[PDB]
Amino acid sequence: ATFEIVNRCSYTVWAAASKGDAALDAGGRQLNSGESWTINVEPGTNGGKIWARTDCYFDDSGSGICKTGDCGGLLRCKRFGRPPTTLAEFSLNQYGKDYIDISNIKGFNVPMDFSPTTRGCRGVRCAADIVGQCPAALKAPGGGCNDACTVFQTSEYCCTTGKCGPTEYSRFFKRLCPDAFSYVLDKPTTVTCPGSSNYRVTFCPTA
Repeated sequence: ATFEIVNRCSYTVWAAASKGDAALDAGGRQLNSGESWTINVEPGTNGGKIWARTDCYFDDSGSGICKTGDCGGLLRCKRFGRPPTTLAEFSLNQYGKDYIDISNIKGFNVPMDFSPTTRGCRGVRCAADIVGQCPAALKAPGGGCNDACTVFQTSEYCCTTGKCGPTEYSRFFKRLCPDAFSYVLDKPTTVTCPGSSNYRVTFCPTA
Protein backbone atom coordinates (compact mmCIF):
# COMPACT_ATOMS: atom_id res chain seq x y z
CA ALA A 1 0.00 0.00 0.00
CA THR A 2 1.18 3.53 -0.67
CA PHE A 3 1.07 6.29 1.91
CA GLU A 4 1.89 9.75 0.59
CA ILE A 5 3.05 11.78 3.58
CA VAL A 6 2.65 15.51 3.00
CA ASN A 7 3.95 18.30 5.22
CA ARG A 8 1.69 21.35 4.83
CA CYS A 9 3.06 22.86 8.04
CA SER A 10 5.14 26.04 7.86
CA TYR A 11 7.91 24.20 9.76
CA THR A 12 9.99 21.17 8.88
CA VAL A 13 8.91 17.85 10.28
CA TRP A 14 10.60 14.45 10.28
CA ALA A 15 8.02 11.90 9.30
CA ALA A 16 8.20 8.49 10.97
CA ALA A 17 6.61 5.16 10.15
CA SER A 18 6.87 1.99 12.26
CA LYS A 19 4.91 -1.03 13.45
CA GLY A 20 6.68 -0.96 16.82
CA ASP A 21 9.16 -3.76 16.27
CA ALA A 22 10.31 -2.63 12.83
CA ALA A 23 10.44 0.26 10.40
CA LEU A 24 7.85 0.69 7.70
CA ASP A 25 9.75 1.53 4.49
CA ALA A 26 12.79 3.53 5.46
CA GLY A 27 11.16 4.41 8.80
CA GLY A 28 11.68 8.17 8.63
CA ARG A 29 12.66 11.11 6.50
CA GLN A 30 12.86 14.91 6.66
CA LEU A 31 9.93 16.84 5.19
CA ASN A 32 10.51 20.53 4.67
CA SER A 33 7.40 22.69 4.44
CA GLY A 34 5.46 21.56 1.38
CA GLU A 35 7.37 18.35 0.71
CA SER A 36 5.76 14.98 0.01
CA TRP A 37 7.31 11.56 0.68
CA THR A 38 5.61 8.39 -0.49
CA ILE A 39 6.24 5.18 1.39
CA ASN A 40 5.26 1.60 0.70
CA VAL A 41 3.77 -0.45 3.52
CA GLU A 42 3.51 -4.21 3.17
CA PRO A 43 0.00 -5.69 2.94
CA GLY A 44 -1.08 -7.24 6.17
CA THR A 45 0.75 -4.72 8.37
CA ASN A 46 -0.92 -4.77 11.74
CA GLY A 47 -0.56 -1.92 14.22
CA GLY A 48 1.30 0.49 11.98
CA LYS A 49 1.71 4.13 12.88
CA ILE A 50 2.81 7.31 11.11
CA TRP A 51 3.67 10.47 13.02
CA ALA A 52 5.55 13.73 12.76
CA ARG A 53 8.64 14.62 14.75
CA THR A 54 9.64 18.20 15.44
CA ASP A 55 12.89 19.90 16.30
CA CYS A 56 15.22 17.24 15.18
CA TYR A 57 18.98 17.10 14.71
CA PHE A 58 20.70 14.24 13.08
CA ASP A 59 24.36 13.68 12.31
CA ASP A 60 25.61 12.21 9.04
CA SER A 61 24.88 8.63 10.22
CA GLY A 62 21.28 9.49 11.09
CA SER A 63 21.66 9.51 14.82
CA GLY A 64 20.40 12.44 16.88
CA ILE A 65 17.40 13.71 18.74
CA CYS A 66 13.96 15.25 18.24
CA LYS A 67 11.96 17.47 20.64
CA THR A 68 8.70 15.38 19.91
CA GLY A 69 8.30 11.86 18.62
CA ASP A 70 11.96 10.90 18.91
CA CYS A 71 12.35 7.13 18.17
CA GLY A 72 15.54 6.11 19.97
CA GLY A 73 17.49 8.84 18.41
CA LEU A 74 17.22 7.52 14.87
CA LEU A 75 16.29 9.35 11.72
CA ARG A 76 15.00 6.07 10.34
CA CYS A 77 12.62 4.86 13.00
CA LYS A 78 12.38 1.23 13.91
CA ARG A 79 10.24 1.71 17.06
CA PHE A 80 7.45 4.04 18.18
CA GLY A 81 8.12 7.62 19.09
CA ARG A 82 8.34 9.49 22.33
CA PRO A 83 5.14 11.31 23.32
CA PRO A 84 3.67 13.74 22.62
CA THR A 85 2.80 12.39 19.18
CA THR A 86 -0.41 12.72 17.18
CA LEU A 87 -0.79 9.26 15.64
CA ALA A 88 -2.09 8.01 12.30
CA GLU A 89 -2.82 4.35 13.06
CA PHE A 90 -3.64 1.54 10.66
CA SER A 91 -3.97 -2.18 10.26
CA LEU A 92 -4.14 -3.39 6.66
CA ASN A 93 -5.67 -6.55 5.17
CA GLN A 94 -7.29 -7.68 8.40
CA TYR A 95 -9.88 -10.26 7.20
CA GLY A 96 -10.09 -8.43 3.93
CA LYS A 97 -10.46 -4.87 5.23
CA ASP A 98 -8.24 -2.00 6.32
CA TYR A 99 -8.80 -0.04 9.53
CA ILE A 100 -7.61 3.53 10.10
CA ASP A 101 -7.82 6.05 12.94
CA ILE A 102 -6.16 9.03 14.52
CA SER A 103 -5.23 8.87 18.18
CA ASN A 104 -4.36 11.41 20.87
CA ILE A 105 -3.77 8.66 23.45
CA LYS A 106 -0.02 9.42 23.26
CA GLY A 107 -0.63 13.16 23.17
CA PHE A 108 -0.57 15.66 20.32
CA ASN A 109 2.29 17.48 18.61
CA VAL A 110 1.25 18.29 15.01
CA PRO A 111 -2.25 18.44 13.44
CA MET A 112 -2.97 15.76 10.84
CA ASP A 113 -5.45 14.47 8.29
CA PHE A 114 -5.37 10.75 7.46
CA SER A 115 -7.43 9.95 4.39
CA PRO A 116 -7.71 7.26 1.73
CA THR A 117 -6.61 8.15 -1.77
CA THR A 118 -8.77 5.32 -3.14
CA ARG A 119 -12.48 4.67 -2.95
CA GLY A 120 -14.81 3.31 -0.41
CA CYS A 121 -14.31 5.12 2.93
CA ARG A 122 -13.83 8.49 4.50
CA GLY A 123 -10.79 10.07 6.13
CA VAL A 124 -10.24 11.17 9.70
CA ARG A 125 -8.80 14.44 10.96
CA CYS A 126 -7.49 16.11 14.10
CA ALA A 127 -6.55 19.61 13.00
CA ALA A 128 -7.45 21.82 15.93
CA ASP A 129 -4.88 23.84 17.85
CA ILE A 130 -4.43 21.38 20.65
CA VAL A 131 -0.95 22.66 21.51
CA GLY A 132 -2.18 26.24 21.81
CA GLN A 133 -5.19 25.23 23.89
CA CYS A 134 -3.38 22.54 25.96
CA PRO A 135 -4.17 22.51 29.69
CA ALA A 136 -1.28 23.85 31.78
CA ALA A 137 -0.70 20.49 33.48
CA LEU A 138 -0.32 18.70 30.11
CA LYS A 139 1.97 21.19 28.35
CA ALA A 140 5.28 19.39 27.50
CA PRO A 141 8.29 21.65 28.21
CA GLY A 142 10.00 19.95 25.23
CA GLY A 143 7.02 20.94 23.04
CA GLY A 144 3.46 19.57 22.40
CA CYS A 145 0.52 18.54 24.58
CA ASN A 146 1.05 15.38 26.60
CA ASP A 147 -1.61 12.83 27.32
CA ALA A 148 -2.50 12.35 30.98
CA CYS A 149 -1.02 8.86 31.15
CA THR A 150 2.41 10.21 30.18
CA VAL A 151 2.14 12.95 32.77
CA PHE A 152 0.61 11.17 35.77
CA GLN A 153 1.18 7.41 35.30
CA THR A 154 -2.08 6.23 36.87
CA SER A 155 -4.15 3.13 36.09
CA GLU A 156 -7.08 5.40 35.30
CA TYR A 157 -5.28 7.45 32.64
CA CYS A 158 -3.23 4.60 31.27
CA CYS A 159 -6.24 2.22 31.44
CA THR A 160 -3.96 -0.41 32.78
CA THR A 161 -6.56 -2.83 33.88
CA GLY A 162 -8.99 -2.26 31.07
CA LYS A 163 -11.19 -0.58 33.60
CA CYS A 164 -11.02 3.20 32.77
CA GLY A 165 -13.44 6.00 32.04
CA PRO A 166 -13.15 9.37 30.36
CA THR A 167 -11.38 12.04 32.37
CA GLU A 168 -11.21 15.80 32.46
CA TYR A 169 -7.97 15.50 30.42
CA SER A 170 -9.31 13.04 27.87
CA ARG A 171 -12.39 15.21 27.39
CA PHE A 172 -10.14 18.14 26.41
CA PHE A 173 -8.63 16.11 23.56
CA LYS A 174 -12.09 14.85 22.60
CA ARG A 175 -13.60 18.33 22.57
CA LEU A 176 -10.83 19.66 20.34
CA CYS A 177 -10.79 16.53 18.14
CA PRO A 178 -14.01 14.47 18.25
CA ASP A 179 -12.71 12.28 15.44
CA ALA A 180 -9.64 10.96 17.32
CA PHE A 181 -9.22 8.55 20.20
CA SER A 182 -8.87 10.48 23.45
CA TYR A 183 -8.28 7.59 25.87
CA VAL A 184 -7.85 3.83 25.51
CA LEU A 185 -11.56 2.91 25.94
CA ASP A 186 -12.97 5.82 23.94
CA LYS A 187 -15.90 5.12 21.72
CA PRO A 188 -14.07 4.10 18.53
CA THR A 189 -13.51 6.46 15.63
CA THR A 190 -11.93 3.79 13.46
CA VAL A 191 -12.89 3.80 9.79
CA THR A 192 -13.22 0.60 7.78
CA CYS A 193 -11.74 0.85 4.30
CA PRO A 194 -11.51 -1.73 1.49
CA GLY A 195 -8.58 -4.05 1.91
CA SER A 196 -5.47 -2.73 0.12
CA SER A 197 -6.58 0.89 0.05
CA ASN A 198 -3.95 3.61 -0.38
CA TYR A 199 -3.64 6.71 1.80
CA ARG A 200 -2.35 10.23 2.37
CA VAL A 201 -1.23 11.59 5.73
CA THR A 202 -1.18 15.39 5.69
CA PHE A 203 0.47 17.34 8.51
CA CYS A 204 -1.16 20.73 9.14
CA PRO A 205 -4.04 20.15 6.77
CA THR A 206 -5.68 23.49 7.53
CA ALA A 207 -2.52 25.74 7.54
